[PDB]
Amino acid sequence: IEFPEWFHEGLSRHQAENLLMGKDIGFFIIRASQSSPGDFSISVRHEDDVQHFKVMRDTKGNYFLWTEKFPSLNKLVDYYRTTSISKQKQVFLRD
Amino acid sequence: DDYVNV
Repeated sequence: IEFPEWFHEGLSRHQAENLLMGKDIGFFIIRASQSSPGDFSISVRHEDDVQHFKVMRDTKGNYFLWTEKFPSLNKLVDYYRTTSISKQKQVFLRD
Repeated sequence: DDYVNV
């Protein structure tokens, strides 16, 4: 619980894939990237696999994945609960 | 590495 425990600390990209393959579509993990220190990544169970998005940022502190921008990560997550996170399939975030 | 949105 709150702070440490809304990201899975110490988890690799492929570990996230391993965990999420055991879950249904739309389930997800937010993690600190190892490949790009100082980035956050969102791993998301799709129909047949697990795919990864990079949390994009600007100089004003906004958060984004595609084009809609948000003043927090939490707001970004909530937006992708009801708008698809994928541009090819319908994938809503669930927890 | 490879990201859906990159």
